[PDB]
Amino acid sequence: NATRFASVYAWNRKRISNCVADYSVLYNLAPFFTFKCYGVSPTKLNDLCFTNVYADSFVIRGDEVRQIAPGQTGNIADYNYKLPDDFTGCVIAWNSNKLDSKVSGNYNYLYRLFRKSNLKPFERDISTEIYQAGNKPCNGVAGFNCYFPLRSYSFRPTYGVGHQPYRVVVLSFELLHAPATVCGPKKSTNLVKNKCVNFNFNGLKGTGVLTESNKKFLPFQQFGRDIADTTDAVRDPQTLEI
Amino acid sequence: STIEEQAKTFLDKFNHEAEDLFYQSSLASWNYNTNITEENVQNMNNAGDKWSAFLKEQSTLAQMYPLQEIQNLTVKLQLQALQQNGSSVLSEDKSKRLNTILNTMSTIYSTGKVCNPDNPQECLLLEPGLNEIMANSLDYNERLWAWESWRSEVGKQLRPLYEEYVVLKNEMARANHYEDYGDYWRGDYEVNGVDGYDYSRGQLIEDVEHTFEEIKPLYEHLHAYVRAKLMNAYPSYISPIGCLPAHLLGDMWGRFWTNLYSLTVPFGQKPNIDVTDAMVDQAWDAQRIFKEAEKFFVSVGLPNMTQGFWENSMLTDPGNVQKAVCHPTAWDLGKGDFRILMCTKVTMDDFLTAHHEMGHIQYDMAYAAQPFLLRNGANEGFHEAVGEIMSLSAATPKHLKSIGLLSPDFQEDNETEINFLLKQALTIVGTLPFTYMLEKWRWMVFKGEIPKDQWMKKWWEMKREIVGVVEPVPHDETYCDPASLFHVSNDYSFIRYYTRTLYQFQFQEALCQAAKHEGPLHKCDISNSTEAGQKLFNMLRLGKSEPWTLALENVVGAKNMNVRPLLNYFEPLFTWLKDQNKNSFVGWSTDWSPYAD
Repeated sequence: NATRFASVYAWNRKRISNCVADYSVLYNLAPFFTFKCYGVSPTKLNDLCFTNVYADSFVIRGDEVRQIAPGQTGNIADYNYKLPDDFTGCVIAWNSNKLDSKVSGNYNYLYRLFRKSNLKPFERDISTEIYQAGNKPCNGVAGFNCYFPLRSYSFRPTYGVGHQPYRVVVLSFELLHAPATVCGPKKSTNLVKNKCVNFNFNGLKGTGVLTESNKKFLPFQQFGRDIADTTDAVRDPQTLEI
Repeated sequence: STIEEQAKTFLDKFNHEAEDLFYQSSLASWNYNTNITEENVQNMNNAGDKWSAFLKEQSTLAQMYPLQEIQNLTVKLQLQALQQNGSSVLSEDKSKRLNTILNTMSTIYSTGKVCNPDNPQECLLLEPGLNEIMANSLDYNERLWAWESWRSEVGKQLRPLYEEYVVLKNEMARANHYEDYGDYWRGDYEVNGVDGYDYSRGQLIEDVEHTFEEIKPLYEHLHAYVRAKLMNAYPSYISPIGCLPAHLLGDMWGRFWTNLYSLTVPFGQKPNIDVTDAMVDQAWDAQRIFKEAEKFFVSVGLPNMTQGFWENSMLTDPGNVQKAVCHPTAWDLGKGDFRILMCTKVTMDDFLTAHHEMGHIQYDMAYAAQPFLLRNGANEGFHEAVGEIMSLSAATPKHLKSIGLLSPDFQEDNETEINFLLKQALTIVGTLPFTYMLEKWRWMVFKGEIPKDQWMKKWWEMKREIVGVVEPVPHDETYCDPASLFHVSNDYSFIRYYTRTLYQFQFQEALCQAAKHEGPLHKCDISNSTEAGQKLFNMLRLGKSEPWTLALENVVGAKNMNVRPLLNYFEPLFTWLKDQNKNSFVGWSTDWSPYAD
């Protein structure tokens, strides 16, 4: 929900690490235009989580959302950015006709359509290289069969479905050998007392009766044990009470 | 560094402001057609001159080393639409004079003022005025004024203005390694790089001649049917042996024969098929007429449209304070978007153009992720040939029953479809030899084999042996009959209307062979068939990445331009015009003249 963004070859690295993800206001409300992705479903992201999450901010056409796919070739998918075969993220697009556009042409952020070679996945290429396709060199200028790359946007909110400003935020997920740090939301239930019920806590699982405790405790603890090494205490994960 | 690895990187800093400098002249021309103010015309000029200089700034810096090192087929087919230098190969006094002669040629065509020389005290406006007085005036002296005087006050100074315009037009194309400007319209038809499917520019001269030989039995029976029905209207003006006069064809020149339908009715006891009387009872508005017409696009198998089409484009004229020009043009404004500006009324001709102008949207929708040089037609006439397949399928009485339009018990005999097919004969077949004799006139005055005195004498000698009309007065070498139209004065291509009627018929003859329709092809409707879109989806997405020779292989399978879909579409029209022409004269002759008294 930013007010600015970046180019598709000048991708910033929003390093989401050591966070708590809240998808009850973003995924469940869904104020975006389309909500469709592959690999991992968005309903599995609340019950499964990953090591490092990386994000970006780039606005493209509505015709280039078919190019954002794992294993895709074509116009954008080999020359501006590339999605790998192990892509476990999701791609969300939203029409930004009232925010990201500009009257009298949008002449500020640039994008490409071709390249010298096939780039690597998540490659930040900001080069202004001089091309030579034939047998005579170009000395820095374009020519017959000599071309040059670097041109900006054409956004305006008065037209149809093809090249409206669509803000695409690719939330790339990555599971490594390191333990997880950013995990999504999970629902809670009510708490009943003075009854033989089961326990499903943040770090406890068992069956017992919840009564009022009269002992002292440390707030950085999860549970406590008695003199016979049995679990006789539980801290609430929401409130500071045992 | 390797020669084989380097394919194509032109589309970075060319193909992103080829739209964007045209974008700033796109809405500025669109606001010129909706909000005609004093400052909404100035933004067309300074932004359109930046895009006009963009095609000449990169052309001067593309003059280094030649073409023959390329290997890929995708490189060469987009290279032909950029290496045309245009006007930038002439001098400073010759190239900029072409820009000034094109602005004075479109001004007097739109703002012309010509009226009666007998009583010039009341002098009227041309374009809403003279377009509608041709239909209702049943007089010989009244129709003589609207054809002769219009080329006598507007077209009198174009004859010393078109002679040096042709001479400068030869210099800009002979330096572009072509033989003439005559193959500049045939430069889009040039196919090279594929073995077995090579279509040169010299092959197109015999191909229009090959498809014109078999239309001469079909056109001369329509030439003898309008003439035989004008005996009770004009008893002593039109000869039964000779040709028809050219000042009574219904329009300003005689391209369309649409106003000659009400006078040549075959049977007056049965009513015509009409949506206009049944529209005002159910109270339709502007939201209905595009939504059920877009239901025709879903049922073949093309996907839906989002909210950007309904809140941006309007269908109602924005008040009576501000003037809005509403000519039917589907706005192809760059890399796959369409805003529709149409002054819609309760009119059957407005209803068929709702399917026509949305048929140019569905061609550019499929290659919306393709480059802009491939975002075009397969030729110039390929864009409007795939647009009117939705209008001829919506004029079918089997389609009107499934929606809820006309009466559910309507009689359909053999004498019902003949009045519909002769309405299509003056829309499709009636403009077909008229497209031939003007494009052959364009291909005979550009090469320069003829002198200046045979410039206009060759024009009226072709019309008495190709289309079968004769002028009532003779013209000298100071007037111009073909140069008073919309396409020739604003420098547009006229080859695109001969291939409009040919590529449309090739697609509709095979579309319900997939949908399994038994009967004639004027009862063919392409709706309620999900497998009918899959034959089109490999054709709607090929644009100019594949040429027009390989584009016809997946529907009809003919690599050449043939006339055989045009014959069995009109199979009651070939049989029922034969028995009524037993005693009249078949064809025309070159001896009758109205001024040879």
